Amino acid sequence: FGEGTFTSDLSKQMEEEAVRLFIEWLKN
Amino acid sequence: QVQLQESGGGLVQPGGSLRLSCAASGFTFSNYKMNWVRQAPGKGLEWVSDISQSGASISYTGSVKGRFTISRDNAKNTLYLQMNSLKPEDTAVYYCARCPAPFTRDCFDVTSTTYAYRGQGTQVTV
Amino acid sequence: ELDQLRQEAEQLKNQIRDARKACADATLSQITNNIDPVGRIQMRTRRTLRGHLAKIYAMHWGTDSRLLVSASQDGKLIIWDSYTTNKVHAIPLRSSWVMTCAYAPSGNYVACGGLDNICSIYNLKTREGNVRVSRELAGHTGYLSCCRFLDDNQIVTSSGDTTCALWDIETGQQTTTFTGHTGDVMSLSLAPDTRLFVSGACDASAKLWDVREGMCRQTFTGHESDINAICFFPNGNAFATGSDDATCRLFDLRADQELMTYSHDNIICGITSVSFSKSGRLLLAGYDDFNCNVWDALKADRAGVLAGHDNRVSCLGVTDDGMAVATGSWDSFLKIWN
Amino acid sequence: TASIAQARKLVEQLKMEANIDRIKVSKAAADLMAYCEAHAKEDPLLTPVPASENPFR
Amino acid sequence: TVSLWETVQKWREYRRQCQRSLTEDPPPATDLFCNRTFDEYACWPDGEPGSFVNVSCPWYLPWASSVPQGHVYRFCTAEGLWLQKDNSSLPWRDLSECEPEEQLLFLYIIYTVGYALSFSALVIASAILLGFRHLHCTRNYIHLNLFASFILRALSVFIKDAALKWMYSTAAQQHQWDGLLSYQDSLSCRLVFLLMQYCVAANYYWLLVEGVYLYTLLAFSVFSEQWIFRLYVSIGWGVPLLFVVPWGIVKYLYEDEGCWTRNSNMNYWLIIRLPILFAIGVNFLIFVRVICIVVSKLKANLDIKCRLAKSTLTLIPLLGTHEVIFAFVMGTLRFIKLFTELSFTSFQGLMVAILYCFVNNEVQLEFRKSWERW
Amino acid sequence: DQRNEEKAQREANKKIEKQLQKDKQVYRATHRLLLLGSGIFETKFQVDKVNFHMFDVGAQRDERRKWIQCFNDVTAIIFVVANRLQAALKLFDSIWNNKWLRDTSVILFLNKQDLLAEKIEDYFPEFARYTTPEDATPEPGEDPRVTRAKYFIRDEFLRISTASGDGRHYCYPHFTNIRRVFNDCRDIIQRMHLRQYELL
Repeated sequence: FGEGTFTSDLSKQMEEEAVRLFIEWLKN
Repeated sequence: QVQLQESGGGLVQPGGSLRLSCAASGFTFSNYKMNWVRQAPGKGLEWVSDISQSGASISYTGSVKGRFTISRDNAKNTLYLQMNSLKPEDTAVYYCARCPAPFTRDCFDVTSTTYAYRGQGTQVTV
Repeated sequence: ELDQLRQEAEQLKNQIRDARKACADATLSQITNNIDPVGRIQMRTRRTLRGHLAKIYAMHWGTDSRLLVSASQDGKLIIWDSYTTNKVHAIPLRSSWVMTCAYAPSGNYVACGGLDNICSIYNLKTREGNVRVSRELAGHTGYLSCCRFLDDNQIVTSSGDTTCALWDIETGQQTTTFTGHTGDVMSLSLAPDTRLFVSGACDASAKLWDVREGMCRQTFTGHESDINAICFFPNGNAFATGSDDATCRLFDLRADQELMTYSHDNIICGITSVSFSKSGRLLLAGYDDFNCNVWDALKADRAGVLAGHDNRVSCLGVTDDGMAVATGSWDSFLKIWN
Repeated sequence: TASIAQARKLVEQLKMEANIDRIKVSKAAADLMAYCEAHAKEDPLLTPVPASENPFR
Repeated sequence: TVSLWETVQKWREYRRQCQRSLTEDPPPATDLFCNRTFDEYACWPDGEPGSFVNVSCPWYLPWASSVPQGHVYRFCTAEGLWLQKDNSSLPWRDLSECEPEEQLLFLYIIYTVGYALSFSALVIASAILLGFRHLHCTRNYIHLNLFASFILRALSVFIKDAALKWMYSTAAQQHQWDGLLSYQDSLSCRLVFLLMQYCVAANYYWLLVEGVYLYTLLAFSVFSEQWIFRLYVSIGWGVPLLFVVPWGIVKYLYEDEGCWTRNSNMNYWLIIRLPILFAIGVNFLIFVRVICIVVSKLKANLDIKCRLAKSTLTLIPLLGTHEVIFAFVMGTLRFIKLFTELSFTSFQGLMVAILYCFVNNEVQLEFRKSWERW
Repeated sequence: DQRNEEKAQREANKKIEKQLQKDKQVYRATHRLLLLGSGIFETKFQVDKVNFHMFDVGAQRDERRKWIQCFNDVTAIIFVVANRLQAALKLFDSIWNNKWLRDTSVILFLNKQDLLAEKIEDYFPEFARYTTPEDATPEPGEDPRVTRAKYFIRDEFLRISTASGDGRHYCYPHFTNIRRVFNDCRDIIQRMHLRQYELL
């Protein structure tokens, strides 16, 4: 409705990619 | 000043034709709706017909509709009322009345109290 | 003898018309032709008085040129301080249908009247510390259109019964009745000497009355519709009328005829109010177009426009010092221009 | 008979206002022109006053 | 759905157990052992000479469920050193074993452009209603606060979303993870995710106040306009604060681990969701009753299609009733559904400023007046 | 000093403003009505706790073109109708088509239906091709002899009302009663509120 879900969905899809860089750098 | 003088009228047999003319002066004729009103003996002033500033919106009272014809010469500053098939109930003094204001679709001009923009009237006996 | 009397009445009107035509050698526009134009006049709304609830029919300036009274149809009579926009008095009326208001030229009383056929006098300066109905003047059989104080004890009122009356406020009786109009007298204006006054009515005619004797001096017929407004020239030898035929006209008392017509093709609305400037060079007129036009009195040119009201301009006045113009309107606001 | 009484009132008014003395329009108009020229300076609306002496400033 | 806060924390202990374990002496090798290597990613003990032993996926690693039993091959040289197979880098190993986007990139455009044009077209509309004193009415004051509520909702979207992007994406690229985590536990999370919540809630209650005022006008009853622009502002701005703040207290006393965007307990989201549903349920009833009046007035002036089409259309932006309409009038998660339930809300601020301003007969005519004076 | 007395001038204004707010409440909560058939009579009645203030002109001349402009911000004009009928037809034409009365609604009471039943065809020689409009409901138990005349008179007034779309005014014909004015003023105000929101 207010798309708080988009507010979370924007957070979520970002958070995973946020985690992506941390692990990928952590590999190197 | 605003002057309205009616001509025509008189005694006519039941039936026949009688044409009224209203000579107007003291104002721009083409800017006003013009009316015809009468006062039968023992009765108050009764509205008869009107014609707009151009001559398009013509109205009559029912009792004379189909018999009388109203027409204005805006160039000649004159009003007409062609009366056909005069009934004995048509005996009255016929007044040429001008609506109070120009460029207006509104008129208050049948008042028994002196209406300034009304004429003297002409007797019509049938 | 109706025919003979009408025949005589139409030989005197032509005699008067021929007499007026004899004295018309050169028009007013031909004489002021070689005069410097007034130029464009810019007046701005200096004050806006926002107290009234309903549409405003009348206002009247104080002689001090600072206080003014206004009448609105919500049943209120508000006295303003034009300098500070502060309300000095708020007078509730018995009848809400008020069409005129006057301010005594001493600051002591205000008058108002309307569809109740009564002119009510209100005492402002009393030790009781409140405004009460000093007098109720009854005797008109038609609504009160205008009223103007001559002094604290005399007031002249025009009515919708085609008559004007002079009252004695102490006794509450008509000292004199001025008859001769055939339509509703819509306005009146007092001469600077308060010995004469002109009134315009709903018969396209204006009449000059003698206050003391109670008789008509002159009749002025140049308009084509009902005269809504009238005002003397500051000199007192002339006056201007506004009518429903969308024209303002200037008449001369001594010449007994018309001098100038103030009209334009773009105005097809009636004039509700007229007033002169202090020198008489500008004629300010309110219109049904919601705007007030400023006219060069000697040139008939539109010097300027007061264009700040959202509804019909009903009243209009210039201070005695000529410093400001106040206009009222049906949008319930009073605006001061300078 | 009611119209007769009004007609007498109208005709008597017309007679008495037809005998007044009328000046020339040229003379009448020159006096209004002269009045405005003698009072031109004392007209805050014709000649705007300085904002120092304007109460509505 | 793993949060970067918990996985970063889960990492640092893993380093702490391993290094202390690496500190303790393991079983000795044959006088040469591959030195206990505590890499940023992997911690492993000493290796005996000539040992090619695969090492399992780390436990701190997020996708442990996906690969519960998987290993990364490692070689230990006989010299007690790492394998030097890689030329570019001294340590070499293979760890692949242990190892949409464009949907957002279009949506975000329309989500943020609408708020860019809703904000743009409402500051202009809000200036006209205040600029022209002839438009000062109790009805335009409800829109004046309604526009301010749409402006504050668009602003809180920019503040929150640009923050998240700068805090996470900008830091990610520049490795500012330590500073990034400082924001997560900071009070700036709480006060920015609570301002957004209030600005959203105060928007749905100014669409209610807009609806309740319109219903009060039609079915009219005693009302002091002085004392009913005090129960409209106290409900437009005061009531949303009356449940957003108690939601903020439970979100801080309890379940304040990761910023505030968890929704771990569904019963604690009802504090800010049920009152919002009340503001959407009621405006639907007012939308039904008002339309039941507009059709009533049009069944006395007697196509009812055209006249009632323009009323029903131009009433949804005012009351925000598309929330119920989209729910039932129209697989559930799809481009068409999200693209509708976002675009219309993002541009709702624009349309409200286009229907109840910029076309209003009072508002337009005022411009025509003012231009004529100009 | 000026400052000391300017405090009193600001205090006096403040007392007025507090009263002008109480006066504004009662003004907006009151429905004014011009009953058109002392110089004016006022009738006070209330329906469902709604105050109605009805004004009937008294000692006024029959020339209404000036004092009728005072009744443009009135809620409705109650027009009562009893060639008397054509005279009322021309007067309703004037009110409907007036520059200032083109936003004023007209509640129209076609009175004297009891005497109309007792007894028109001469004043209107078009009341011979007119038949009772079945779209409207007659009163049961009454022959169509008088309902044909009742609806003909109504259609003459509705011919005028429907011809002008110039203003925001509505005509409400009736047959003669206090509730009818209340119901019609309810519809007038709703139609005015629905027009501020562009719903009508």
